[PDB]
Amino acid sequence: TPVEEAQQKTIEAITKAINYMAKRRIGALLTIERDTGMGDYIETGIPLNAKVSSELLINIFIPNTPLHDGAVIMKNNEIAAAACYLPLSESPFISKELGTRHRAAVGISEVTDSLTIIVSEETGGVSVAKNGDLHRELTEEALKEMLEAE
Amino acid sequence: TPVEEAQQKTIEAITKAINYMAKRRIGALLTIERDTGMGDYIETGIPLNAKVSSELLINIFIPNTPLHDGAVIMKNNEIAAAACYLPLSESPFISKELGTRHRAAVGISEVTDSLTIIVSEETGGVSVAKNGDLHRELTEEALKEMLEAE
Ligand SMILES: CCCS(=O)(=O)Nc1cc(N)c(F)cc1F
Ligand SMILES: CCCS(=O)(=O)Nc1cc(N)c(F)cc1F
Ligand SMILES: [Mg+2]
Repeated sequence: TPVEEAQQKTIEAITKAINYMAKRRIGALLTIERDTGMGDYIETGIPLNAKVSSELLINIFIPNTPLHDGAVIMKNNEIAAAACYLPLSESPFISKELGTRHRAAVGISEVTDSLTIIVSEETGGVSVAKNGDLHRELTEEALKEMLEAE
Repeated sequence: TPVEEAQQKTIEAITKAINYMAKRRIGALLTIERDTGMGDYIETGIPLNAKVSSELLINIFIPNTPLHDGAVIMKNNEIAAAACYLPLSESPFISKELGTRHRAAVGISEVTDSLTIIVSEETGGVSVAKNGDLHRELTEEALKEMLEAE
């Protein structure tokens, strides 16, 4: 269907961007809104309401640029805003070597049903936060499976 | 009116981005559609259909990124597409030392009523192409006035 074809295009764009940033160890934080509304967090960032593309996602997260610090939040198959604030988790069960990007992802996942993707600037490792847990060191296939499952 | 205020915000976003890129010698090519529709050229680029911000404009043109080569085409208060193709002018009134961004800007200005802004990556100079003419070495004040008059 058209809806299915658009979902797969968006998944492909995300995974291509994430792979590029993982290879270059570009830190990234990308939250996909689901049933719990995230308008309060969207409003803390720079409005985009942009079509998704791997190119735009990459350009957003380039280090030392206006938009790279904070979360991209996606909603209704668009990039709603960039450089958004997310609440930092206080969970004592996050790996102790991880920093604020991962704690922000876990934090939003504790109070929403969203799915957040994180790329580590230290290692290029890819992780996903959902339901208060962080799933670390994901392969490309594993991230794809999570996006399709979501 | 709201239209008038939106125009003012868009002009403020453009001038802030251009000023930042000029200071850093970040090459840029930004075409503002007016009454001649530019769909043919928009369709050659990556679709964004994004709300304008100085932050997004800057992020687009950062060197060695997916979106930085080619033109951004704006429609009113939106960035329609990035990395767009524009025709190259053969005009003999383009300074011989100038490269493809300036020739593309003059080229589109010969077949549309659009206004195109160019930042030189060699000098940081700011120029505008309109109606087949290139006006170089613009001050911040002159650029803002040209945009307001447009
Ligand atoms: C612009 C970065 C915001 S963030 O990525 O979501 N991290 C972050 C989030 C919060 N709430 C904070 F107090 C401090 C932070 F560094
Ligand atoms: C991606 C570059 C597109 S451009 O900025 O409009 N420059 C350009 C434009 C045309 N038409 C060309 F044949 C070669 C070019 F380099
Ligand atoms: Mg002069």
